[PDB]
Amino acid sequence: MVQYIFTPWRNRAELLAVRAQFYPEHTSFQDDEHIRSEKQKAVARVSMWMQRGGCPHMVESTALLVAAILSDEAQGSGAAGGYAVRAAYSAAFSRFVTGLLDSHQDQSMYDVAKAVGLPAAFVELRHQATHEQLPSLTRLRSAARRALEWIWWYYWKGLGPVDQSGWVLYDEKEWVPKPIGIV
Amino acid sequence: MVQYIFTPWRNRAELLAVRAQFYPEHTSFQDDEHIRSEKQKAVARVSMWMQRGGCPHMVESTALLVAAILSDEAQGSGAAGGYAVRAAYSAAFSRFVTGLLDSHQDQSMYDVAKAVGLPAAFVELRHQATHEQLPSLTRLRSAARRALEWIWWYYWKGLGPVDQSGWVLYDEKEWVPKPIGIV
Amino acid sequence: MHHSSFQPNNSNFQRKAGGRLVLSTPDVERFVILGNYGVKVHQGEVTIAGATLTPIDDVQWVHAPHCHALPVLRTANDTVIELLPCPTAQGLRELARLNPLFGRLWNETSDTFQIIYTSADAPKRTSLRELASHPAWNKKISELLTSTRRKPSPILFICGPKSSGKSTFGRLLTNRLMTDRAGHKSRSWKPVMVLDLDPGQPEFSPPGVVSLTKLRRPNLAPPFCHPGLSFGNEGMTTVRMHAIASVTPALDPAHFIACARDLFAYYRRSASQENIPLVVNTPGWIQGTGLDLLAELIAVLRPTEVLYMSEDGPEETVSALREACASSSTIPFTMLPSQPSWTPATLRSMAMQSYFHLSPFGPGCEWNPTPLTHLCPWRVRLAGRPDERGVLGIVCYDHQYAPELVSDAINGMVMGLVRIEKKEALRGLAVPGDTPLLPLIPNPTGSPLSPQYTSLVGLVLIRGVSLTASNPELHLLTPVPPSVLHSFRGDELVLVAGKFDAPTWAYVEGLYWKSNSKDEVPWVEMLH
Amino acid sequence: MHHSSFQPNNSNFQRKAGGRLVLSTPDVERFVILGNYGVKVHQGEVTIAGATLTPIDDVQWVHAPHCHALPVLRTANDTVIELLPCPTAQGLRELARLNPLFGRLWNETSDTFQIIYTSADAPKRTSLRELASHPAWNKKISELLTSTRRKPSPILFICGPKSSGKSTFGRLLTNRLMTDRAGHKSRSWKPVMVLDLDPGQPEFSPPGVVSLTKLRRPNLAPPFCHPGLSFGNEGMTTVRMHAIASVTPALDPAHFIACARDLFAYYRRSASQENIPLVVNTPGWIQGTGLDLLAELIAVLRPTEVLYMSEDGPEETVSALREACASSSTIPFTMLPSQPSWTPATLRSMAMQSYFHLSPFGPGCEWNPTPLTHLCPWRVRLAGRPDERGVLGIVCYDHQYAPELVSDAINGMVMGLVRIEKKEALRGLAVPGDTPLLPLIPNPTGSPLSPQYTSLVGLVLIRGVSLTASNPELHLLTPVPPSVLHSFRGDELVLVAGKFDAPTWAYVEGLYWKSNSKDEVPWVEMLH
Repeated sequence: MVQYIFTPWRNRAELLAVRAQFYPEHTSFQDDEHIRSEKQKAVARVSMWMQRGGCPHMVESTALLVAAILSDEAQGSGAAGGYAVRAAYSAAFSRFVTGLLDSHQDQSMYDVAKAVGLPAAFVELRHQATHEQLPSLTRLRSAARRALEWIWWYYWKGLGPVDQSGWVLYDEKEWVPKPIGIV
Repeated sequence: MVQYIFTPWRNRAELLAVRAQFYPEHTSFQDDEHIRSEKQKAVARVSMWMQRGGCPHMVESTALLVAAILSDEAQGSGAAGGYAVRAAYSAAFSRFVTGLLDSHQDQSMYDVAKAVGLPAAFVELRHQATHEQLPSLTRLRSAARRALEWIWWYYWKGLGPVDQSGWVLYDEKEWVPKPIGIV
Repeated sequence: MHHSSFQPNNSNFQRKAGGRLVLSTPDVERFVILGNYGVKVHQGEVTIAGATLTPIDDVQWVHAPHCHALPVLRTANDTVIELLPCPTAQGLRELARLNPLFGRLWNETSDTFQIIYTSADAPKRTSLRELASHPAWNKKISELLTSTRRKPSPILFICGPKSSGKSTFGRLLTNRLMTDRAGHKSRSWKPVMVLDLDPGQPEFSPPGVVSLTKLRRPNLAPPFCHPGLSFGNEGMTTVRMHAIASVTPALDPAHFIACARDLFAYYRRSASQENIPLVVNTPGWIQGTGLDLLAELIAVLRPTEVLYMSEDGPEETVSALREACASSSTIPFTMLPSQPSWTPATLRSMAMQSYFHLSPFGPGCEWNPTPLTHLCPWRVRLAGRPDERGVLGIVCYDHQYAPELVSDAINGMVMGLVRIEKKEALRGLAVPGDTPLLPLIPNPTGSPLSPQYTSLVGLVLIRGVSLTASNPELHLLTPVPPSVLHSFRGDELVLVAGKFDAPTWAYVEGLYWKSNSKDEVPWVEMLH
Repeated sequence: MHHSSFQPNNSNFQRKAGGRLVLSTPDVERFVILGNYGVKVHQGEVTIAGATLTPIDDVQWVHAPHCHALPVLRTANDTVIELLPCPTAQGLRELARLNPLFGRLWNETSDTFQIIYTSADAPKRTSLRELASHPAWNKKISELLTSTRRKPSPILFICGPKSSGKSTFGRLLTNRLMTDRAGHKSRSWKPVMVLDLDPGQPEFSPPGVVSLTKLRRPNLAPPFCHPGLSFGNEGMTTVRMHAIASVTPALDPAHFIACARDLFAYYRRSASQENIPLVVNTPGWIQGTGLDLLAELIAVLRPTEVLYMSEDGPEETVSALREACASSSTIPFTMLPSQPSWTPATLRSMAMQSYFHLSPFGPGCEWNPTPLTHLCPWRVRLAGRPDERGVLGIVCYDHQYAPELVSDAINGMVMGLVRIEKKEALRGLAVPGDTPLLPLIPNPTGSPLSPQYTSLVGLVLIRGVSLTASNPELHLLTPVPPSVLHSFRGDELVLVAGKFDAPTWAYVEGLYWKSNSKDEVPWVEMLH
């Protein structure tokens, strides 16, 4: 029975829920704040999974992108004073692109990209980011947004439809066997 | 006269000043706020230079690191909710390390590093950041701090000691020749 | 009077008369002249780097700068040629006093033009190259020309990897098309239009600008000798230009294509009447993004013939080109050889500097040897309203800026003077009004002002912002003649500040002058 | 009764008597036995993978798992050997019912141990390897031993790249030192201490833990057959262990070295009295960080002899080692050959699973075949004070957590039960008190609790957090015997949650059992 794939999400409903928070638009002033809050919680949750171990690459990438976007749209004396936002964005793009290219490989960067179907802009943007000069905020912003929609088509949309009394030995007269995790 | 090196800082005093703001400690509640403000201005200024063109690699790196640190120490509803800070840090380390290694090269990564004198930790950290999993916040924080002191010894400390009337043709009877830039 | 050597060829009667040389040749002979001279066939037939001159031909000025490939001259049986000395060239020579890179570019002799022999003349610092051309290139051109005569007015799309030689091919093709005259009363010369979409190393404009040029005479000169054709009999005029404000179309492809569209539009309107062919040369990418741009351009222009100058290029590019080309119903695609120092950086820089020193008025155009620092500047007011101010404001491209920094950032760089035609341009931007601070126009998005309502009126260099608390003003110096600048009110006039590659040469220029002819020059650090 | 084959060797009288085999050999012969058996030389002399047994020798149990290299047995002229069947082995066999990876590890025959011949026995799924040893290895060992006899008690430092074979060398050296007995009334066996600083593939402890072990009998078994020596005649006891909570020392080098220091300290104190040599094997790095660690360790331990098992290793490592080694006044440095399936990942995992099923008490140790899910758990209270609670709290390593998430994060992972000896440990941390929420101990810095005041009392697996609003509690199941757990109040007892590599095997175990013997198992997604 090699048909056993381990995940870090207790069951399925939880994964779907996370999806809902990450993309309110497709799934469905005060209302805007509410949405912002949910996004933050989703990000944190993904962090936990990553530590737990064994998490799909794409999920990690999406978490990173949204995290950056949230930081960019923060009005107050906490807005990452213009030179940090561009860094968060560059980090996310590097991780994301590197993952796809590295995984699907037996060629040159551009050919692998074309094969997978990933627009060339991203590969170029990553290269620029690492080697010579962080890119302009505007470009990064638009790039991130597109990337998110792309990931949607490639991964998310397929995960389903769219609708000393300290220690006491438990009494061996009331215990029942039950799956590790439940109580 | 090939002894002409172009810079993006109008003169020298300006560069030194920037240095002062970037490292208040070596150069010399309200006072803490003041320091924070100065740092921010220094970061922005470096941004401008980078666009202007032709700026020492090290300066850029230092700007990036400080930018990240500032974002991490921001109390309010603008603190980059834990998954962004680690991104800014990773971006800065990647750019910095890549610059040093790429420049001083005719070997393997570790040998070049040892030659330049750069601790091995950084090279490893960068590799981890790009390829497989963003590093833990704690590690990044300590790493950044050390990096800054290192850059100090390597570069900064050497830049000096430590102590239709719209358009009217200007009258050709009062103009004097003077260096491009002054007025 | 019986001259002989190896490299160029023989010759004959070389009569020196009041500065000019009347040389007769009783047989096929090829000469290589290095200098600033003028040709005027007296009896017979001569071919010059792509054109054909016969008795009914006015004088043709030819600049042969030692940098590129010296224009080869070939004479056909029994001819008399009179070589005249170029006058306006004298001005340009002195430009050496303001940049060493302009010193070793011509003849180090006494006169203005010298015939080269094996290696006696043409002194050391060698690589006295020679403009050649594979028999294939010539054969292909021949075919194109003959096809054109029995058809309408074709659009030719030349492209390929950098250094492949697209430039030379373009020069040849253009001259041939224009000058041919082959079978009907010489048909003297059909006007020829050139479209340059290469911000890298442009032709008929300074770096950073795209443009549509109209020629009447055989283009015989490199790009740093007429980068600023007059704006407005009328040998080489300019119809429209657009500011891209970079040295690589890889900072806003959408805008770039939009530009290509508008330019083509005008060509369509004008061409419709009088048969005028078009020669377009594209940038120099062959992979990733660029490849996509090329595909798109081919789709929009619908070129009649596509010429790829590599014959060994990567398989990816060729395949993509063939596909895209095949799609627009059917497009002849061909390949040719290529024949792949001065790196593009320095060349570009020379172009820009030459442009700024262009005098305010096949002969060509005059140059002014006075250093930029001495020239008096244009005082633009910075406190008023949209009708008594001057510059409507400053727009930024691809990057924003905090207010404080802008004063320092703008200072010293190069900007474009874009003229707003229809008010459907600044639609979506807060245009400051009544109002001391630099009236900066916030532009969140970042996209440059659309190309359908804005045109570029020559570049401007800024040499001094002085906001001293009651008379806000900018000191800037331009090459544009007074007439046009005065004929613009103030509302429709905005400055664009992009990359453009900081004009570093300008600062040093003052110093070089002072020392050659025989201290806190901002931005320049003297090592001592 | 006259057996013959190719691979092992000949034999002789094989009398089957009530489960045991008395085999006599009148000449040098080597056997390869695959199974769980027991040796007891009756007359003569035998050598077993590094030890020497003579008439005055108690029974020695030897587990020969088909995974590694089957322990070779060599008999010297005129000997009688009695092979006994291992009893406690029966329990371990059934572990196959809870993980296929434990099924193909022994003899697929009827009995408990079988002699192998050329290939008749030892069935398919081949690579029936054989424990060898280059003559060089043997020669070097011989030298070490003889030097030791005419000196004090040396510390040997073995290291080298992974897969090089450090493991085997260590096994040999240890057995030889202990069992030699060569020249004085057999001196029966001098105790031997082993220091394992390899969190990767440890020996004498589960993954993730560093430790100092004391042996009395020839270690004849792989690492997944005694990973949990008793804690407290007394064949193989454990003195001290430390939790590093990773599978690579590359997450806090400072801590790692500190650990090495404390462990050495104890060895110093004990050794001082009765001459007991020490054998230490280090991790498996040879570049960057690791290389630095090795240099440091060499400095702190001051090894008498350093043995590098590569003979072809990179120049960088050898050079660094020689330098550091040369520095501590003088240290003999040598190189040896190496002889470089089951990837370390699976092996490690098997170690861990075996540890958890270790029963709560020549023979070795017993194993319990009941699945973890069935075992009853330990109910720890989570609402009280530091004297009527149980677990003082939860500390996190190398990473923090927001409060809400922790409940989900901890659940399902493995943690360590660290016992605080001196209150000079939690000095700088807000220890929650009176108080429903999981009493988490905020630890900004991140550095693990110092190694000078805290010791590890065996790992714990968590199978259920139920904070249902009035009786906060944790259901956890451990292998530690009741006695010790009860002999700890509550204040001095903290749980550490690091990496440890999520015990994925545990979940599936329940299912495999149910199906083999013949639905929303969290974390497990069944594809259908």
